Amino acid sequence: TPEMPVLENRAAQGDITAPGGARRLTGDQTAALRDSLSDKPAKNIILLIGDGMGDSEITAARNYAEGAGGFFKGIDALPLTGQYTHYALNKKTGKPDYVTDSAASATAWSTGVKTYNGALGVDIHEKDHPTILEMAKAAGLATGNVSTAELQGATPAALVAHVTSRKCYGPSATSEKCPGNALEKGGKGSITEQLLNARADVTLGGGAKTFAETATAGEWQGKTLREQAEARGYQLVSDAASLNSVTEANQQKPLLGLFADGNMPVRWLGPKATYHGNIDKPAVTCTPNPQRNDSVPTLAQMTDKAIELLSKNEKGFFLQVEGASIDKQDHAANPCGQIGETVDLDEAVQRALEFAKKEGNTLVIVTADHAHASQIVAPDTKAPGLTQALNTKDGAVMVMSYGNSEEDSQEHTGSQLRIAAYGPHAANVVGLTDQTDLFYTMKAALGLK
Amino acid sequence: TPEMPVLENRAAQGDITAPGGARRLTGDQTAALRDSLSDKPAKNIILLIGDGMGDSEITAARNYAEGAGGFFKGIDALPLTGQYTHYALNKKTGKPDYVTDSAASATAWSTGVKTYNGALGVDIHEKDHPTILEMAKAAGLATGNVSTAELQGATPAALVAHVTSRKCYGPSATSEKCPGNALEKGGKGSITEQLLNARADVTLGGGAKTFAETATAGEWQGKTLREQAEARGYQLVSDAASLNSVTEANQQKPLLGLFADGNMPVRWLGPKATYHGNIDKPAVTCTPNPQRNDSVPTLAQMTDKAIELLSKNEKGFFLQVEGASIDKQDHAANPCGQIGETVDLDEAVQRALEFAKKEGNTLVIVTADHAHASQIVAPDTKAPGLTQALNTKDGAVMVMSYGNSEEDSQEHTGSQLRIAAYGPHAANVVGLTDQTDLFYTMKAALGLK
Ligand SMILES: [Mg+2]
Ligand SMILES: [Mg+2]
Ligand SMILES: [Zn+2]
Ligand SMILES: [Zn+2]
Ligand SMILES: [Zn+2]
Ligand SMILES: [Zn+2]
Repeated sequence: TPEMPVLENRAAQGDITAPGGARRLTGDQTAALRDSLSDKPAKNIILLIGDGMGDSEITAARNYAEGAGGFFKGIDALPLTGQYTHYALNKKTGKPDYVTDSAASATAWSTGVKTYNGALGVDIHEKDHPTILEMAKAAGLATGNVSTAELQGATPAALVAHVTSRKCYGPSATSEKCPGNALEKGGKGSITEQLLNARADVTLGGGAKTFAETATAGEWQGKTLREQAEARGYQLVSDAASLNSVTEANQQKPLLGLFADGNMPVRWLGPKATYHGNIDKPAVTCTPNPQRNDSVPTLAQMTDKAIELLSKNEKGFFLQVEGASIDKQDHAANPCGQIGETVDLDEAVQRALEFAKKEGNTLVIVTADHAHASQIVAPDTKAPGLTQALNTKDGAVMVMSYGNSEEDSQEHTGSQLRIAAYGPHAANVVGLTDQTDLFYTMKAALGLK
Repeated sequence: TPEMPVLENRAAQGDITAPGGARRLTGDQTAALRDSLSDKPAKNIILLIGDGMGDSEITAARNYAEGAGGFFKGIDALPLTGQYTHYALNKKTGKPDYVTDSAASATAWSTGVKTYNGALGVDIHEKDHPTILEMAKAAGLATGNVSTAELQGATPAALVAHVTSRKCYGPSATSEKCPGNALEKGGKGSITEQLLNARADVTLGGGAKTFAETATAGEWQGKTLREQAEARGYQLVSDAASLNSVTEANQQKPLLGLFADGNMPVRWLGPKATYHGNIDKPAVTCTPNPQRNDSVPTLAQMTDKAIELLSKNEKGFFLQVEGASIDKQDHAANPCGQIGETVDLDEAVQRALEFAKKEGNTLVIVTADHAHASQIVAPDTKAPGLTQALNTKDGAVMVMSYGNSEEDSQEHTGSQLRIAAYGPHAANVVGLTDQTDLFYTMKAALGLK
């Protein structure tokens, strides 16, 4: 009966004030960890990318939603853990750029090669490098791309696009900023155009706006990218009902789920951070965004569906799921939105684990692209940046700060962060690794090449 | 039998700009991990603590001394890794206290009970709790307490003293700050007074200042803590020369090495971070401190001496080695000093893993008490706080930020951080755990009853 265990419960065992009451462990883990090491080939693989979700991020959400003594059933239930570096490179000098953006990190794990901030699917000499998704498709395995942001956004765009700037969303952008990728200029195409070319069996997210653009060149010139997709044989679903009415999704009739003109709506409403907020304003208690909707699929729903549709492929599948606004709300200095996103991710990760655990030959990895702004500080903190007091589950008050920018947004940060995994080859995240290592871990795991 | 290996080389394999160049791994870890798992009895415990050495504090130091593709021979060499929560308790209410102080955190691993920010060896009801050093010794083991700060500083004090306030260094303060702990008021003594009543085989570090303090009661009244020390049977040593002449360290000849009246010297020097310090001031290169001396033992040396003397004991031993000034320099918003202290510790961890790897039954643990202020930002960042640009091993510039306080120092942070281990029972630091588990783990590993 060999089965590989998942953390069924690492919430503080008892009375937080009593001796041993905060212990998350009830005994020796040597044996359970041994039961975790399996180098058998992984048939399927699921990568959960919490965008910007560093260790500070993870702690802040658990404290609020689960309380300090709590435990996320998803994000925290993964047995194997370590810390991987995610620095980028300077295009000019080729030297490390300690703090990456969204495009670069994505490139290095989807391709295995370090690039410069802003690059998608190419290195610093602008040479295209095949992405793991493209290689999985090549090897005949099913492929999935799911996110809560514009599909043209860095994280998901990286699995199917090769452009010198992440900013080249569709024709109009590409033409101007990536004339080398410009269709009407002999180039591969815009992010959106390349997305349509990659033909992943399952792709769900937002950013419908761009699909309203028309091609400057090629076969579907004058027609929109949406009109194209249909002509290309894609099944377009725009809401939860239609999303779940999907019986099959494959290379014949590929699914394209566009559930918003841009990024899908945030889960929790809350005010932004303010200068001297934890003192000059009362504690905040996030509340559900009424726009989240019954017509809008949630993260764990799209995730669930994609596994439902991809599990048909008898050879196996590669799926990426991205909790997109965690990072978007960290720049936004809106703790509530940042946290809601982490909770949402947690639920998707549970769905992943429920399946993986049952199937027995899957590799699930949950991690982030880079660390961010938010910092948990004392209640009476007097800081120069943005700060907000919040009423945690613990019925206590946690204060969060953002102190890495006087301008518009709060920047990403370069600290090394957590990466955890469960399943075949999960042993490859333990200890200190590098974000590119991940590409190889996924590669060898699937048995590619 | 395949006796536990240490992560030989996690540094980048080749040319970071090249595909797979930035990789850290060379194969599948599964098997190396399998020989790392041992539920056998740990004979000695060496615990290295970097005060305020979170993963950010760690990444920067690496980038600086080793370059991004770099690798810390000791710090990064620890095969088993995890993340662990270290919140404190609000005394009056019992509810969690997200950002802790060095005092509350230390007690958590030293006694396995969550207290309130300031306490030492006592709970929220001010009740005492036997410490790990007290249990090890009482079971027969040789014990050692080493640090770079005054020995009455929180991290080292928590192993030997039980008091409501860290401030109660010696007689004077205890009397007016910790009355019930005051010798006159029938208490067990000041921190330093208790340190003496404790009698650890080996005690090294600074703090000499409070030892001039003279007693107000007890069988050593009117006599200074130093006069008492000698009188009680201790052997004092103020420099490296005499520390090396010490061929014994036992219960009826304990060692007390006071290397400074206050905190020992920090390794490197440098300018403190300033407003727009990255934009207005030139980059920096840390200056090795001329005044550290060849007469003042280094952290690595103290560790080395400690282990030699502590190993003559057939029963086994428990040692705690502390990287004190990382927190102090992090508070001081002085990158270079913070960084140099993170390197100094790396050396000690090396010496520890050295003895350990050869010994075959030493559980080596390397972690921090809580997270800190420092954050790695883009070199072009306009931030609200203190920023400093550095000239790294990569021959590139790294920019550090400190913006969580408008007051005197940069605050601690409440993020969850790394915990790495090596040897029998190391499996217990993987995954999410709470800092108090460390107590229970160390106790079980050793076999204390
Ligand atoms: Mg993203
Ligand atoms: Mg300390
Ligand atoms: Zn990002
Ligand atoms: Zn971002
Ligand atoms: Zn501390
Ligand atoms: Zn401190």
